[PDB]
Amino acid sequence: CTKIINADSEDPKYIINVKQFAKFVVDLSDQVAPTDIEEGMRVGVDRN
Amino acid sequence: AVQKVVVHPLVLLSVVDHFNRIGKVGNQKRVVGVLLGSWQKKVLDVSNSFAVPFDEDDKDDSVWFLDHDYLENMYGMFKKVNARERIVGWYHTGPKLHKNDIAINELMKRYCPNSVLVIIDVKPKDLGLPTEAYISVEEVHDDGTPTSKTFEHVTSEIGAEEAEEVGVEHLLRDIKDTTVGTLSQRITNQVHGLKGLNSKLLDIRSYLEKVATGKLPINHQIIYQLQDVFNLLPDVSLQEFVKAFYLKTNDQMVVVYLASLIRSVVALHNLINNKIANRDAEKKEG
Amino acid sequence: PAVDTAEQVYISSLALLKMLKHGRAGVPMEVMGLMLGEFVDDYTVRVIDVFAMPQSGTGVSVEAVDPVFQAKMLDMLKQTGRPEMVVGWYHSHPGFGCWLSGVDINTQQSFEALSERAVAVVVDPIQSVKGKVVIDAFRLINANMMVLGHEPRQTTSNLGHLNKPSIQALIHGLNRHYYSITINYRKNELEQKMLLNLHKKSWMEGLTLQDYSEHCKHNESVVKEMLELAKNYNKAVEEEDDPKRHLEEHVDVLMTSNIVQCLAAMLDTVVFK
Amino acid sequence: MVLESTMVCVDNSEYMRNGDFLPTRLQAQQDAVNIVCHSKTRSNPENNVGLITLANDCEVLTTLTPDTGRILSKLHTVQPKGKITFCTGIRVAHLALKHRQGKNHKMRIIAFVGSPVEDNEKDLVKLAKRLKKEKVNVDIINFGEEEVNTEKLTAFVNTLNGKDGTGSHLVTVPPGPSLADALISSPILAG
Amino acid sequence: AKLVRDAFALAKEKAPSIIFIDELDAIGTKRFAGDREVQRTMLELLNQLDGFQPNTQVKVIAATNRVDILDPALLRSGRLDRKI
Amino acid sequence: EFLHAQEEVKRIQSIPLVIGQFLEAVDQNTAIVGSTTGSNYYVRILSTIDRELLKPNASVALHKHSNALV
Amino acid sequence: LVSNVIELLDVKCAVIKTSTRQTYFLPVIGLVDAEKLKPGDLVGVNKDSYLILETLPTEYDSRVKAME
Amino acid sequence: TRPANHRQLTFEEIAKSAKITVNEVELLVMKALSVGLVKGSIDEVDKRVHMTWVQPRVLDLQQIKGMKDRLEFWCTDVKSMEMLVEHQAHDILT
Amino acid sequence: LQSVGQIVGEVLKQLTEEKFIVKATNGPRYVVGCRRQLDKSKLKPGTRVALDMTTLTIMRYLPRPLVYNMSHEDPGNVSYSEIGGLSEQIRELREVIELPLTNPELFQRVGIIPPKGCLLYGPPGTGKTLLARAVASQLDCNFLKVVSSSIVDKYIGESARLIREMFNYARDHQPCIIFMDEIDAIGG
Ligand SMILES: Nc1ncnc2c1ncn2[C@@H]1O[C@H](COP(=O)(O)OP(=O)(O)O)[C@@H](O)[C@H]1O
Ligand SMILES: [Zn+2]
Repeated sequence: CTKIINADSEDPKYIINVKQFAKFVVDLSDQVAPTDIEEGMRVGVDRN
Repeated sequence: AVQKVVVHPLVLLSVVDHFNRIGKVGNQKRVVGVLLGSWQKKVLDVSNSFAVPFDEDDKDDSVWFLDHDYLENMYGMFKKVNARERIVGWYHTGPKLHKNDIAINELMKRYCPNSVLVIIDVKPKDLGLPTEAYISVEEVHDDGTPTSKTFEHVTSEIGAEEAEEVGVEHLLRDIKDTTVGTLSQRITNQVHGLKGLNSKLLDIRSYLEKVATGKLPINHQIIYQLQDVFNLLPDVSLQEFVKAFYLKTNDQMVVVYLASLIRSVVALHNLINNKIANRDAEKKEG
Repeated sequence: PAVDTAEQVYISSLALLKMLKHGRAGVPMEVMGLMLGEFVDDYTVRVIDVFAMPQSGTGVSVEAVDPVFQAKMLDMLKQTGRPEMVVGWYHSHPGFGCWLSGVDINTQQSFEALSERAVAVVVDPIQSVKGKVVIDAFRLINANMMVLGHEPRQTTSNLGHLNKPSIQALIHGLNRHYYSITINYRKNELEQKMLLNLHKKSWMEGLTLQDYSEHCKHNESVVKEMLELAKNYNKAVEEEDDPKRHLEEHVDVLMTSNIVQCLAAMLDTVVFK
Repeated sequence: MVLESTMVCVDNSEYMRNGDFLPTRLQAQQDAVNIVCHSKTRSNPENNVGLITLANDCEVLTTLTPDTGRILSKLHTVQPKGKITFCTGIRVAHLALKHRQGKNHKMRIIAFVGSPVEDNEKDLVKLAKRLKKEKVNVDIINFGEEEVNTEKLTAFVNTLNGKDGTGSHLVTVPPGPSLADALISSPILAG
Repeated sequence: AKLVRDAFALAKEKAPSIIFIDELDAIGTKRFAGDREVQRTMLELLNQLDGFQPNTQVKVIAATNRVDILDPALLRSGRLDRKI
Repeated sequence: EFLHAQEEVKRIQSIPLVIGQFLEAVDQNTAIVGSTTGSNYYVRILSTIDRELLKPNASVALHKHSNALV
Repeated sequence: LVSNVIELLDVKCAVIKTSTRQTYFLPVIGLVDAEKLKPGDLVGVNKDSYLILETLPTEYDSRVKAME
Repeated sequence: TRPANHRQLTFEEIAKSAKITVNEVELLVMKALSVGLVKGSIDEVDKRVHMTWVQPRVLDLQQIKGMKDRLEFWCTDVKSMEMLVEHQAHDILT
Repeated sequence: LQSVGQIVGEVLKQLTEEKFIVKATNGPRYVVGCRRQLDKSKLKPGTRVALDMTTLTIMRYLPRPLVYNMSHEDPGNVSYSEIGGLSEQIRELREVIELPLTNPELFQRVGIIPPKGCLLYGPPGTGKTLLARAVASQLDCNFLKVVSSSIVDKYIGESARLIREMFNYARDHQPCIIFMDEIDAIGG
């Protein structure tokens, strides 16, 4: 997760860097909590 | 003014379906719909169309109803689906325009100032060009004549988009002629051209008969453009033209003769080879 | 009972043209739309008409089946005089091949919920190259029947002539979840002729004459090629104990061109005087 | 509570350009359509109303829509520079009414006659006979300068429904300062 | 090059920023296919030096043990010029 | 039908096409071509192209979908 | 899909360099304002249509952030 | 009034009709061509002015009747040749 | 929203009146065709165009770091007044250079190729480039001082590509007025 956009702390958005594929602005799935996903750590993203 | 109106196959298929849908139960004259498309420098490209519920009365030739809100929200839906399509005219299946059509064309002009109405004769299938594009014009008629609405004609043609092109070609797949032409189809094209010229001359002669007999008023203008047709005749049998024509006919005939000789020699060689082969087989059998 | 392999979908010419046009327009993004018509009987699915729906960010999925647009368009088309019922849905798979993905599977069961015999139609627009329309129709088979020693669909006749399906469907599990429905385009005679009106040459084209200054150059060129071909043919025939085919093709071209030009010239000379 | 479709016919001829009623007949007729459509729609919210103009044309600016707002919208900027053609106005009103979306709503026509009607007696009586044969109720109300209690109009409403019918009224308005209170006492409450 | 641009942008965001580029011999090597990418990085750095001009608060200090390896284009005039 | 088949054959080598490098001929109507995409493909060859123009280095144009040399 | 606008040309149109190292052209710039845009901007565009969906604030790499 | 086949005009007829000298017909037809009502050409050794037309005029009932008779002749010729072509080319037609 | 982006490509070669070879900026090269209402004259080898992403047809053309990122070294607004104590030198520069700029036709009048090599040899840091910028601003001519990259010729790393860059980058694209870096390197 390259950066936390944090538009309004309700739809925060998350800039992630997929190694060499690309970089994207995604949101977490409902399974995980926003406080559990800090900026800079590595996370698993769905392929779709 | 508009130079051209190129009509896609989708709109003509849609108007065919609309007329079949309405006339299957509601035996009625022209059915009215709206034609959408994209503009250009000056040439319109009609791409999609829809049907608007319309009613008419043969009495007073003005008791009609084409819905306003229906047109508006069909366009809303179509623009939501595809915003590139703009209202550019309307269509009716009637072979002839009615006295009523002026009001519908003004109503369409309220939605598009350069609105062009396309007559699509779904019922008849004939020589060609089933679409006739007409534009309302308003002028003092220059040469001092009483003014009226009038529908100036604009030329039309049938073009196709690549997806529509593959769709229609696969849709036929049983009567599509070879694009290479070959002699039979070129000769049929020539016969079709002769038939079309005869039909056009017959229509023009009928119009001239109507004008001369008084059943139609003398236009006094455009009629002399038909006179310009009459002047444009090449006047064959001129000596220079005859000599040039014979020269080029012989120039083509020598090539035809050379090709025929080539073919005859090839056929003779093939026959010699076949005779040699069958004799070889006969003698090798023993 | 179980459906039959003889079941087929009748797509009107207008419906097919609309679906292909929408698929090309929405490329590269995937589009979708309802398929108005009537089932009529058990063995037929008449797709009279199809209308496109606004594209949503979720792609081809159930949340992109907005009921306001569908209901308004349905009732209002029926107001115009088109009272058909939804028989399925078409959607676009550009460069993917005609097959159903998992999301398509969810959409197809959602469609089967209200209409048991709904059909999912897949069109590949970019793959629909000139002279080849890649279109397929599917309907889901639930695991319950096929697992329980039951054939997904009975072949009561020989209409299973549908050739070996594209292997792309096999990799994407064609027969595992969605049996394909054989296709049969329905074309009327009016629409056939008025689609023929597209490429039909005008009457002025038959009587027109090719540029004489161009015809002479074409004759010169082809005759010189025929000269080289005659040299090759002489060498080949002498050294015997593909000049022939090339020579025959050149002769066909020359003869048809010159004969057509000459006949057009004569017709023009007689007609216009 | 009765299901019905109201097909109002307003006027924007040049004869509405004299201050016989109120500031001018335009606002008088606008408020008249306002109150009549209000009565019809609060009487039954499942109904629907539309408007046809009559000045030299017959436009369907608002079709048969339950939302009165569109009718109020197109009632504005009417630009009274036309001429009344009553012969085709009622014909187009019925031809739009036959486009009814609901098949249980009842017929009801209101037309705003503010100008004298130039129609043949035989034409209007055959129009009324056709309305009888098609079961359409029409209420005609007269404003402004007009031959008071028109014989043609009274015969038209008499043969609109004869032999103990519902009684489609031919309402006239008192010249001068007068609202549609008389037009709502008798006609609006009972048709 | 993206790293150089982002570092310079971060220096811009803070008003009193000091950039310190250590071991300039790595990316300041004279040009002569990783040479292409190294050239892209060095030219991005050069463009960043050519960017600010109104005596902005962003100032840069470069340290190196070798000057012969260093690209003479880095010195120039509008770039690192104080050869201390 | 033969004229139609020839028309389809011509339609095969239609715009768009992908440039590749003709790596090596394998046999009649079969070869290996290195496409500009960055991968090498074992593809077929149309009979229309003369077999003498396929130099082991000359560039060729292949069908976009099937990558076949056209 | 984040991208850098290489330049904006008139004919209101923009050239986009996606993070997939692919350069596309855009006759229309999308749902943001052309005036509030300049070369080098970071914008999140659609993954399929490659149309600029949103403008993005300047972003610093993790190494750049740790550089401070 | 020319019969549309012998469109060439001699000098003497122009001189006797417009009652002008034979040295002025040349300049007169030059002026008419320059204005934009004639698109012919001028000869001098034979002094026959070649004639082509791009400037039409108003018609009349008798003129319309005659010219529609000419058009009927034209269409009859077209129909006759079309019939001959289809009859001779029946087998090749397909 | 209904609009869809188009790939940016470079036209390598013109095949026919309707066939072009276009290579994507970071992709393979395709044989494509023009859309329709485009000037094929504008489509020359070296122009930036916008291919449609599905049919690959050239929808439109586009105007066109790099090594030239150190090539330019434009003169600036240095004028005669800034340079002091080079009156004879300034007159020499005028007498040498202004004729090829102002009056190239006099050389044809006498019939001789213009003089190319003019050596303003002298200590560095004394205003050589200042004199050149001063005369350039006097004629407002773009002084493209050579910064090696995109103009290196003698540099033995590459033989003919460097020649191509030397020629094409200057003179052809940028009108005239050149210089050279490493002022004493190749002279010796
Ligand atoms: N005549 C002059 N007037 C003013 N400043 C000068 C003059 N000559 C030299 N300078 C100064 O000295 C420097 C000259 O450098 P220059 O001779 O251009 O070096 P090089 O020719 O090696 O590039 C400039 O920075 C300039 O400010
Ligand atoms: Zn799908």
